[PDB]
Amino acid sequence: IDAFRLINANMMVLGHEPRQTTSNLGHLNKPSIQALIHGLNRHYYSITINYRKNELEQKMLLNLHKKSWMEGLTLQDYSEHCKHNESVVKEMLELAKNYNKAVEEEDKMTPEQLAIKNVGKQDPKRHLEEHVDVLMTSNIVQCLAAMLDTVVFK
Amino acid sequence: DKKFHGILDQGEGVLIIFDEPPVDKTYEAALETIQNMSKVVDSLYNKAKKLT
Amino acid sequence: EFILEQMRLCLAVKDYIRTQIISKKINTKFFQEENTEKLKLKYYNLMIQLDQHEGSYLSICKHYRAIYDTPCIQAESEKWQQALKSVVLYVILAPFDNEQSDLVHRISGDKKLEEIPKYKDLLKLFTTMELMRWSTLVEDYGMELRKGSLESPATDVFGSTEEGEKRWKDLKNRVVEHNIRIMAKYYTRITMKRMAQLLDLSVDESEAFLSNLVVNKTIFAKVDRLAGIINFQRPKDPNNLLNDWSQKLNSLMSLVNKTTHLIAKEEMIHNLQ
Amino acid sequence: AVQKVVVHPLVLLSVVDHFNRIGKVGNQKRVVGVLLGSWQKKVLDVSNSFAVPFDEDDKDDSVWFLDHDYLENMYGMFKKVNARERIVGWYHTGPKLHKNDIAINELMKRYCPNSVLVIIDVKPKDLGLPTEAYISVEEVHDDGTPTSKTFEHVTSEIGAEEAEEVGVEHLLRDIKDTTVGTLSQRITNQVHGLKGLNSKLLDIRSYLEKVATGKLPINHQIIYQLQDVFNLLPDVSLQEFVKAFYLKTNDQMVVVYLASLIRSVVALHNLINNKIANRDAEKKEG
Amino acid sequence: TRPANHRQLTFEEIAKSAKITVNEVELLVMKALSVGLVKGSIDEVDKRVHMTWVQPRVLDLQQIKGMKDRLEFWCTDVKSMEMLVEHQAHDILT
Repeated sequence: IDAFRLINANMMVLGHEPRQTTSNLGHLNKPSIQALIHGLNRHYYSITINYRKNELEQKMLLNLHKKSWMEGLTLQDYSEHCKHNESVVKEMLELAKNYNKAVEEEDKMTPEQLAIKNVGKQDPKRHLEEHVDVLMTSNIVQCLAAMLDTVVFK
Repeated sequence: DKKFHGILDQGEGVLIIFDEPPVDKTYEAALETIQNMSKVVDSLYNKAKKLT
Repeated sequence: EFILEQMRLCLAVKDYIRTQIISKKINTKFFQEENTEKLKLKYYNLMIQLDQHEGSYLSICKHYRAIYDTPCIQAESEKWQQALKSVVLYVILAPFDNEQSDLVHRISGDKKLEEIPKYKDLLKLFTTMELMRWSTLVEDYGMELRKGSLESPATDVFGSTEEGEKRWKDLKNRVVEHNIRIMAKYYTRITMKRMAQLLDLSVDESEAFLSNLVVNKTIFAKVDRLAGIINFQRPKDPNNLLNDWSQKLNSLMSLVNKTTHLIAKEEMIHNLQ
Repeated sequence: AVQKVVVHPLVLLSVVDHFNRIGKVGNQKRVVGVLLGSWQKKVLDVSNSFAVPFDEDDKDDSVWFLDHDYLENMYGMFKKVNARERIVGWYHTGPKLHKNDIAINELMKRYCPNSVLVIIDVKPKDLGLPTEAYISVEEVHDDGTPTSKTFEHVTSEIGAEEAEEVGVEHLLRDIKDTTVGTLSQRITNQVHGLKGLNSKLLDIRSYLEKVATGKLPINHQIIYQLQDVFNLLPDVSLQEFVKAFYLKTNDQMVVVYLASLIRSVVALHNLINNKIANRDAEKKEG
Repeated sequence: TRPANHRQLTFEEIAKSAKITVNEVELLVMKALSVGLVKGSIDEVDKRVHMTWVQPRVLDLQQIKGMKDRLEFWCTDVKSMEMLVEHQAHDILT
């Protein structure tokens, strides 16, 4: 929101440096090179800003943006939770075979070479610990949410 | 020959007929991962045990 | 008009295999009826003989409504009374279908079809609950298909005795079958004597009736022949117990969601100001 | 006919700033304004609004005023600056459903066919969403009369927009409970949603305030639904509800055991990757 | 009248309280399901029916005391189970 305002080209012809800095508040942000290509400091000047906040709006946006209504008190497709759980584990097996593949070129050429070299084909490591987290948070939430309703509902 | 399955009674010839595949896809697919990872830990000797 | 002739010559030979071809030339050749009140109807009178015979009790649907369509027939009411006869004797004869189950609403809602007092009740039979077997049915409607001015396609039922046999049978599915439908709907488990008493025939013939529908798998049932304990719609369901339980959870939370905003306005129409 | 509504933070603040600029009246003023927006695919949208001048006296509380010149000129300007934007309904500041809002909607139904209202909050506190929208419905019944134009709350939510998320999320910079692991579910619905069921539990308890002391309508249409609630109490822990539960928990904890099994091996392999970084650095550097 | 403990009645009881014979009560209850005032299932061999959903009726100021009491401990069920969540799940998110 870099707001500006004109500086006098008359005073530019005078060669007189304007705006008489009396406070360490102006030269804090650094200007963009594209504005330096444009007028910037030959025709106008920069202005620092801030934002006026209160308490009253901050809460009524914070509590009013993304509030799930009763969603976690559901069961999430009770046939297909475990079926999707299969649908990750099945290729997680062969990705674990890649984890039985990628360990076996250690004690080899200088693992920065193992950093430049793994740029064409996927690693089992990061891809593995992805799916472990996905199955974990996929299962535990449905597990507990399945069990609150047995107490709360009779 | 397992093309049909059930039972055959000998006293009076009764064929209780029943069928369901309970769970097949799950425990074996989670199982062969374990025997992959055991081989991985066997490979971890050859970068860990001999090394340091 | 020339090309619609020779299909009667093929039907003089009883050539279905050519009759459907040369009629398939002209099934796309519609929209000439607008100056021929009868010649379009002559195309249809050869379409029964292709369709009445073998099994095509659903191909005579658009036939019979199509010969109800023609606006000349409406002013020859008694020859149009047998068009009311034609518009009922094939919607029922037709085997069970979604096309039947809305076709009954196509023919239903008619101001002038219920002028026959019998056949509004005849369509009332198949929509509603259990049908009076057959013998108590033919006591009420086996004679009205002989008496009256509407008697002539009911003589197409009766008179030709083999078409007769097909329609005594062309009802034999329907009712003998209708009961089986709501038995599968409402009966969890029944013996192999109560059902056969509700069919008024043998337990052996009852097993022949329950065989060809489950090898058709249009009714799923697991019968018994030692204690006769037969049942309907019995899987094991490791899933739908807790699944439909969760459905009751969702409907429950929606239900308590319903009353909550309903109460507040009711307080506001008494205790606002 | 209307499925649900979509409310923006721009209109949401755009009631509040007007409430501040009338905030010097002090005594009593509802902030009635014209709600603008569209609806597509039977999904109601609200994007812009303004506020009509409005005064109302307590004695003979049926005397309301909308400056339709202020309606037509400013809506003509808003159509001119945006022909895509149009009317969608109205709103009022809505503490507790004021009485003239039975015929405000009838006063300006000639603009929008589903002239919707929106009740907002100016003192923001709840354990839910302080955003409301009814709909005008009239249904003669067998326990009243003809004119039965009551209001029915269509469900509501705060919709987002790619334009406004950038500036809004800039306008927070304060606190943001991201890093969704399990904690976001555990707190936004396993902590919060149970207390959501607390208030809906408590509301019929507030209605139950009529046993011998409350208002005059006794039952009629309140008890079929509650009768369906206590009819709709779920199955007890005896029949087969136990067996499939131990079945599927007995399947879920398998997969949990697999993931927890592999995770330690991952961290072990990383510890090997760290001791190679230790032992071939202490001698090399010195 | 029958509680959610069972709400499962028999054709002997129907033949007792309606004094109508054994070979008519099935047509009666199938007619009731066809109308749809009641929703349930029919077993023939054990002569019982699992009636589930009933047509809702009206009631006086006395049954709201019973619905009040069934509301009452249902409140503290939600309180009691939720207190485990607030107490145990406290250290996850302050």
